[PDB]
Amino acid sequence: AQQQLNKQRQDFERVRLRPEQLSNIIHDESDTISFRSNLLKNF
Amino acid sequence: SIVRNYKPLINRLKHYNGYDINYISKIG
Repeated sequence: AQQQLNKQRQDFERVRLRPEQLSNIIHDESDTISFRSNLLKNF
Repeated sequence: SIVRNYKPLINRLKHYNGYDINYISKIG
């Protein structure tokens, strides 16, 4: 019964390695940097 | 008698470099 261990590993890893999205993922600067607004300001 | 005075032209800047870049930047 090595398939049961594999199913358990799959269930664990699907929860562990799942990526966050449209949520607490909050980014720093250098991610939310608008190039257009800086170009306009410098113009 | 009254004097007729010509006063020279003082203007504020209309465009930035021949264009207004706010509207251009919106559309772009």
